[PDB]
Amino acid sequence: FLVDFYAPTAAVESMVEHLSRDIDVIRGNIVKHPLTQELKECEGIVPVPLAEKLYSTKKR
Amino acid sequence: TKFSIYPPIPGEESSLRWAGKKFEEIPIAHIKASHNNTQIQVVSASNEPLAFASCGTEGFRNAKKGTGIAAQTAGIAAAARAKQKGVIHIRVVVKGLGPGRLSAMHGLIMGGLEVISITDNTPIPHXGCRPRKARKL
Amino acid sequence: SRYSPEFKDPLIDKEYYRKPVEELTEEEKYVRELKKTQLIKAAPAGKTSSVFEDPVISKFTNMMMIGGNKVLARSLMIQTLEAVKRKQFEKYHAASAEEQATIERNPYTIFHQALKNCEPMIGLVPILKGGRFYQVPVPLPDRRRRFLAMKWMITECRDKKHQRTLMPEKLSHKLLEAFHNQGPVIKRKHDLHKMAEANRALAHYRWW
Amino acid sequence: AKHLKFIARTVMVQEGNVESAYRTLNRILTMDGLIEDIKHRRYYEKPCRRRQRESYERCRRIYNMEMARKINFLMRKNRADPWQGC
Amino acid sequence: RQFSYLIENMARDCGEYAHTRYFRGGMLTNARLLFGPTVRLPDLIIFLHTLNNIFEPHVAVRDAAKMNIPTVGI
Amino acid sequence: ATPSLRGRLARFGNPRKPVLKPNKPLILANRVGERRREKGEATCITEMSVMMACWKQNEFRDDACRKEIQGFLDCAARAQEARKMRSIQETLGESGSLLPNKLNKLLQRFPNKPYLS
RNA sequence: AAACUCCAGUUGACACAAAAUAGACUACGAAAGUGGCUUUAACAUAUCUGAACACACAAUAGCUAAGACCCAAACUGGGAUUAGAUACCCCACUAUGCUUAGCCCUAAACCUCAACAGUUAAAUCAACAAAACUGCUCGCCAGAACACUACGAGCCACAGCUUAAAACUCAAA
Ligand SMILES: [K+]
Ligand SMILES: [Mg+2]
Ligand SMILES: [Mg+2]
Ligand SMILES: [Mg+2]
Ligand SMILES: [Mg+2]
Ligand SMILES: [Mg+2]
Ligand SMILES: [Mg+2]
Ligand SMILES: [Mg+2]
Ligand SMILES: [Mg+2]
Ligand SMILES: [Mg+2]
Ligand SMILES: [Mg+2]
Ligand SMILES: [Mg+2]
Ligand SMILES: [Mg+2]
Ligand SMILES: [Mg+2]
Ligand SMILES: [Mg+2]
Ligand SMILES: [Mg+2]
Ligand SMILES: [Mg+2]
Ligand SMILES: [Mg+2]
Ligand SMILES: [Mg+2]
Ligand SMILES: [Mg+2]
Ligand SMILES: [Mg+2]
Ligand SMILES: [Mg+2]
Ligand SMILES: [Mg+2]
Ligand SMILES: [Mg+2]
Ligand SMILES: [Mg+2]
Ligand SMILES: [Mg+2]
Ligand SMILES: [Mg+2]
Ligand SMILES: [Mg+2]
Ligand SMILES: [Mg+2]
Ligand SMILES: [Mg+2]
Ligand SMILES: [Mg+2]
Ligand SMILES: [Mg+2]
Repeated sequence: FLVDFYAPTAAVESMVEHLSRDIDVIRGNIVKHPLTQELKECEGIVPVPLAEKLYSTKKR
Repeated sequence: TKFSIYPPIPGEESSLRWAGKKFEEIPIAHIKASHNNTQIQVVSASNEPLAFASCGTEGFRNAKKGTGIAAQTAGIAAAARAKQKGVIHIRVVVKGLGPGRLSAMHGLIMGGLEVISITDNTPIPHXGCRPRKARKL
Repeated sequence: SRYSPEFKDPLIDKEYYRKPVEELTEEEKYVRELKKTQLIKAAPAGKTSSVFEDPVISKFTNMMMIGGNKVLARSLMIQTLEAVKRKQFEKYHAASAEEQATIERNPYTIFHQALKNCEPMIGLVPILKGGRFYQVPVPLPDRRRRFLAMKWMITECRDKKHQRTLMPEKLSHKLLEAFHNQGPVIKRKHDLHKMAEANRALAHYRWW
Repeated sequence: AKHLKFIARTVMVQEGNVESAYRTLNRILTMDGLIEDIKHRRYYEKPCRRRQRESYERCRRIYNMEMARKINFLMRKNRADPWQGC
Repeated sequence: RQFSYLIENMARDCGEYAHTRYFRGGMLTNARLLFGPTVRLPDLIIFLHTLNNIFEPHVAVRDAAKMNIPTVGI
Repeated sequence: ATPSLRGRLARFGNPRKPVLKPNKPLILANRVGERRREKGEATCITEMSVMMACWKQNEFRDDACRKEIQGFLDCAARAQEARKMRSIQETLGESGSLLPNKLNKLLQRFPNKPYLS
């Protein structure tokens, strides 16, 4: 099951302690809602040129 | 049907049979190939010991144990004692990267047992106990 | 060697050159055509085209030779063959009709089989690893197996245990025991096999 | 210890050809890097030594992949001489 | 090497000289030793290709400058 | 795809700590490593083990172990012939990848130039 | 060899320890450091440089007090090697590595390559390394050894750290 809710920051810590004492909860994790974060638009993939001038042009 | 290298799922229904026994009921032959010794134990689906053999129990001691031929000798002996109790098909679960990793499996084949599945269960910690220090060889 | 590398070993085989041309294959015909343009070494005195020639016996005779004394070396060989045949003939006449069927009286068949029974199937090679020498079992080449059979037979005959016993008597006595899977030479093969089997866990040391 | 058994790193033997199945299992472990991980885990590799080994391998990979690319790039020139005698 | 045959024929037709082969060291700077004390060096060198077969400047380009021989190069 | 080399090495422009510390310059050479001979391994151990197993059961009598003896003897013949063929015919046959001797001739036709000409 | 045999193998239960793969990524932080997951707080400066009389930090090792016990492991003990082996190899185990609080203030703390703003043109440039330079400011350096030393001074440091000489000696380093 998924529970979506609006709570203050201090309410997150208290809820985690509550879920641990519940014997009917197999596992309970509180995370940020992924829809709140806005995915920045991606232009694409820019090719990476081969690194140059890494060594001197002296005749070894 | 095309052969699938992936083992059948115990929950699912599969048509593959080996002498009328499903994949989950096949006895298991666990192999522990250490750097110095090879221990082979054959157990059934209900975790009932059937046959056990090792290089130390088959006329090899000290450095002689850490050899492929010693593991092969143990594999033949392990098959012989398992074959007495009615074992025909085995599932191989090899643990370790020792010299007897494959030779011990050969002894089972030449001893009258059939290999249907191979599984590697080498313990790899995901970060775990800090191993011993490097040798100054 | 005074022979130039262009020289080729002569082939001493009467039936080889009497084979009809039709039976020859294309490659076999090419070999015959090629040899007409190749220099051929002179035939050694030891090898001949006689039907009585036995390569094993001549090889054994050479190994018995001391200081180039082939006349004495061959004399000991022929006396041994005569002694074996005479000993079998005495046993044949002293045996019943049923026993006479299984008695072998051919000296060559006894000699060839006796050497075969002494050939070791595996050998030992001392391998230097970890500052120590281990007798690692190895497979033996076909030439090495036959050479060991002859050398073992000769060494036992030359042993100091035998007192005032002529070589034809010692050699004939050991050949019969080898032909019957008995004697020290056969025991030598078993001892080599036992050591090789006992050190079978060291067979991984060899790198070939 | 808490996952389902006979699923991970399991190869089914086809028609009794155990040799092919074991090589397939060995190759899968090698490709995923399990084989190399186990060997380095036999004796502890200190963090200073691990970084030096990783840097060597990363530099080795760059040179190996660059040299391989040039060999494939120039492989088309491995033909016979088109101007023999000149 | 592709145009080596053409250049040699062109030089013969116009009564001039061509060197389309491997350039042995010292053909210009050490010419008095390779040929003789009275050899005459070229008064003009023309490069139809100024690069060798390893994509580097031809040795004669540097050598001709040393021997104050003008060069015309493509 | 080749891993990027931008910012990996410690340089004047690079503000961050180095990523790679190569003991040699990262410049393609004109030669490749020569082919490494395969490490020798013991052969016909299985056949030898089978042949020696019967000797223990039959008190080292060859008459009762003729079949197993021939099996090991045949294996040695195959191993010897294959080893000679692999060392001679396969090496000369140039099977698989191009030989380093021929590969180096191609590489020196297009040498790497880390300098300015 | 010693050790273990109250052991080993399969199965189940089962951390105050350590964080495969991703990572062929090259990000964050002043540096030291930082690579399992979640949440909270949070990542200085609208010109730059600037305190080795100042303040706040500083891997690892170590001290102090109370705990945690898997593994690894100074010292130590045993086994072996060796002319001897107070080492390299093997085994067992402690300090220690972890947590809390307070110390200690060192490193090849090195990317041995200062901060900011620029340039790729001339003479580019001893060598090697990781091309050569401009403007400005701060820190630092003036033969080797004595010397990461003596003395003085400061410090929760007391077998310590920081600052740091001299005489004699050499014509090299
Ligand atoms: K992890
Ligand atoms: Mg767990
Ligand atoms: Mg940064
Ligand atoms: Mg270096
Ligand atoms: Mg290589
Ligand atoms: Mg003991
Ligand atoms: Mg367990
Ligand atoms: Mg931790
Ligand atoms: Mg951590
Ligand atoms: Mg990694
Ligand atoms: Mg986190
Ligand atoms: Mg977080
Ligand atoms: Mg900031
Ligand atoms: Mg400031
Ligand atoms: Mg600290
Ligand atoms: Mg501490
Ligand atoms: Mg104290
Ligand atoms: Mg304490
Ligand atoms: Mg421990
Ligand atoms: Mg102690
Ligand atoms: Mg001691
Ligand atoms: Mg402890
Ligand atoms: Mg550091
Ligand atoms: Mg510094
Ligand atoms: Mg500054
Ligand atoms: Mg700048
Ligand atoms: Mg220069
Ligand atoms: Mg100090
Ligand atoms: Mg001091
Ligand atoms: Mg003073
Ligand atoms: Mg003082
Ligand atoms: Mg300081």
